[PDB]
Amino acid sequence: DNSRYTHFLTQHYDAKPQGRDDRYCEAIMRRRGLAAPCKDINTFIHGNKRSIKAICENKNGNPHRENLRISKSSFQVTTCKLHGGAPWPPCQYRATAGFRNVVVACENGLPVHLDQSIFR
Repeated sequence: DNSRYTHFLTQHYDAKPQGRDDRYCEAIMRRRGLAAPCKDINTFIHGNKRSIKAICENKNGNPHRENLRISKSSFQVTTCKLHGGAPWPPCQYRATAGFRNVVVACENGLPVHLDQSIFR
């Protein structure tokens, strides 16, 4: 039942952004249904779905600490940090774009969970 891989996709994947700023985060967080109530922190990965799917293999992946997997290649990622202590909307965010490895959990060769803690 790959409905957790799709869920991952929805939360932590945006192929080809363009904008990667406040305006971006503030919009995408709402569109992906994470802005009611507002998620304190969330990161999106950009580029190939292939590259991310390949973290579960040894093609682009290693085993990480406690039954996780870390990418070999670094990814173009954008971290949306919620501004203010407001649990409910408006959700205003500060974007943090970067290039770095990603750590996920794979089930049936598909990533389902993204270790958010590594960002902040």
